[PDB]
Amino acid sequence: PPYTVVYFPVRGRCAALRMLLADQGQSWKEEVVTVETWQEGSLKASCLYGQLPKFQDGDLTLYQSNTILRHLGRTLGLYGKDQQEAALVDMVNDGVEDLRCKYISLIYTNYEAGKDDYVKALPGQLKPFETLLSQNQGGKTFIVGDQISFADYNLLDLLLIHEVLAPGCLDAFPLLSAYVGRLSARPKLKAFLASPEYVNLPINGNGKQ
Amino acid sequence: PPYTVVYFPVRGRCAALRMLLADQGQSWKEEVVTVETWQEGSLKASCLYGQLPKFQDGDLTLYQSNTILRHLGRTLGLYGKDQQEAALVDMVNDGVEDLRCKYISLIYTNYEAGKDDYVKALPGQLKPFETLLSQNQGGKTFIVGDQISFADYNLLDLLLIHEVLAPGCLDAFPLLSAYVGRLSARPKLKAFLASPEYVNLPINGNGKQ
Ligand SMILES: N[C@@H](CCC(=O)N[C@@H](CS)C(=O)NCC(=O)O)C(=O)O
Ligand SMILES: N[C@@H](CCC(=O)N[C@@H](CS)C(=O)NCC(=O)O)C(=O)O
Repeated sequence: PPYTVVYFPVRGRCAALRMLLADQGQSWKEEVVTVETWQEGSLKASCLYGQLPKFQDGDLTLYQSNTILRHLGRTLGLYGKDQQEAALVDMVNDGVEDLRCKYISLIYTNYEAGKDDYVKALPGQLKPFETLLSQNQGGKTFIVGDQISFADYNLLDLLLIHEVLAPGCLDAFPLLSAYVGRLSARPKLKAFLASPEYVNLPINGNGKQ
Repeated sequence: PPYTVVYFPVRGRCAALRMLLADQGQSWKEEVVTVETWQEGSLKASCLYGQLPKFQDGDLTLYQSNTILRHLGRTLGLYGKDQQEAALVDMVNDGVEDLRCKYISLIYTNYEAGKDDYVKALPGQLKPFETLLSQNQGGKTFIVGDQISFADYNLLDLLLIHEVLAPGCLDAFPLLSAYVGRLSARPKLKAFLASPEYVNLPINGNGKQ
C-alpha cells in the first residue's frame, strides 16, 4: 500500500480487483478518468499499453487487470497454498478471462445481433466452472482449494454480470448459484457490493448489460 | 515431471512453452491430436474448456497455455527474483497474450481483408515491448530483470511469428530485433528451433502465416 486504481467510471475490468480489496479489508483511492482527460492524450500515452486500468501500489505502477489481480493475489496470500494450487488458480483465471473477452466483445461490438446466440452458447461456457467446483470436493468452499484466491473474485464478477445479461442463467448450475450466494454474503464484500461506490457504476461503458 | 503436451500438430499456443522446456534442458513427450481425432469430439468434450493444449506434469493436468507457462515458470525459477519482478513478468505476459489474441483473430477469421490494416497497426502494438527493453539495462538482457522468465519465451515467439507475418516489422525496433537474436542464439533454444520437431510444424493450423 497505498493503493490507487485509475479507471473509467465503470465496473468493467476493475470490479473483481475492487471486490478483492474490499473483502480483504484494504483501503484504496479511486481516480476516475473522464473522456476529456482520455482524449487529451498524455495519460493514455503514459500507459504501458495505452489502456486502463492503471494501478499504483506505493512506488509500484502496474497495468493489466489480471496483473493487478495476480499482484494482489501473491502479496495478500490469495494465490493457493502451494505451487500446484497456484497453477489451478491460474487455470481458473484464464478460463474466466476467456469468457470475459467474449462478454466484452458482445457488449461493445455486437450486442443487438449477437445476444441471442451468446445466451444460447452460455450454458456450454459456464459448465467448466460448475465442473471446477464439483471437482473441488463438492464445491462447498472456493474455486480452488479451501481458501479464497484472486480467481474467486474474478469468477464471482463474471457470474454476477452474466446473471444481469441472462437472468436465471445459473439455475441449471446449482454449485455456481450457491457459490455466488456464499461469496456475496461475506461481510466486507456484501457491504462493498451495496455501497454507492459500486451500485452507482454501470457494469460497462455504454450502459449495455 | 514427467511432462506431456497434448496438442494439434502446429506451433500455435505451444511454441512458447516448448521453447521454454527445450531451453531449460527439460524432456517431454508430445501427444499429437489430428484434425480427424479432434472432430470425433471425445477428447474435446473431456478438455476443461474444450480446447488444447492439455499438459501433464505427473498427476497434474493443466489447460490454458498461459497456465502451463506460469506453472513451468514458477516451478523452474523463471518468474522473477521477487514479488515485484513477478508482477512485471505478468504485465509483460498479459501484453503478449493481448497481441497474440489479435494475431490469432487475423489468421483465423479475417486474414485476406484484415492483413493490411493489422500490419499498419503493428508498430503501435510492438512499441510497448521495445520500451520495456530500453528500461531494463538498455535492453541488453531479458524482458524483466537480469534473468530469463516464461514471459521471454512467450514474447520471443510473438516476435518470431510477427516477422513471418510482416517481414521487417522489427527494423524500427533495435532492442527487440537484437533481443530476438540473442534469445535465439542460446545453445539449447537454437538447437530446438532448428529441429525437425519444430521446423516441420506449421505456425498455425489453417495454412496461413
Ligand atoms: N488487457 C487489458 C485490457 C484493458 C482494456 O481493454 N481497456 C480498454 C477498455 S476500458 C481501454 O482502456 N480503452 C481505451 C483505449 O484503448 O483508448 C486489461 O486486462 O486490463
Ligand atoms: N485460452 C486458450 C486458447 C486455446 C485455443 O484457442 N485453442 C483452440 C485453437 S488450437 C482450439 O483448441 N480449437 C479447437 C476447438 O475450439 O474446437 C489457451 O490459452 O490455451
